[PDB]
Amino acid sequence: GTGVLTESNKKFLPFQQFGRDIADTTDAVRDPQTLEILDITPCSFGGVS
Amino acid sequence: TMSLGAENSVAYSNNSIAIPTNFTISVTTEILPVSMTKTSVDCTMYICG
Ligand SMILES: *[C@@H]1O[C@H](CO)[C@@H](O)[C@H](O)[C@H]1NC(C)=O
Ligand SMILES: *[C@@H]1O[C@H](CO)[C@@H](O)[C@H](O)[C@H]1NC(C)=O
Repeated sequence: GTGVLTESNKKFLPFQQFGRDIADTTDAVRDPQTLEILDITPCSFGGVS
Repeated sequence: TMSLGAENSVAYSNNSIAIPTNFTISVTTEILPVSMTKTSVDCTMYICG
């Protein structure tokens, strides 16, 4: 993927590796080396007017 | 089978009138939609990510 990775207050169960939004979008992950939960946010985008 | 309302024979005759001797002030609420949420999609980013 591509995005901004940040420390998070999500509480994954021990077997869970990814987190998903209401509409199937991945919005968190577990780092497989040191088992922190990272919130994924899109890199900033918008129209130019 | 649904009922359309209570039946009512109006007390008509060629020389009878009904006249109201009192009134009520009624306050009624009408709700109307006026706008949607304004949306735009970067469709290179929707289609191709
Ligand atoms: C991976 O190695 C690091 C080395 O610092 C260690 O801290 C961590 O506990 C290890 N994680 C797993 C899942 O083995
Ligand atoms: C008209 O209605 C009010 C209540 O809405 C009542 O107090 C009053 O006595 C009535 N007047 C007559 C003439 O019936």
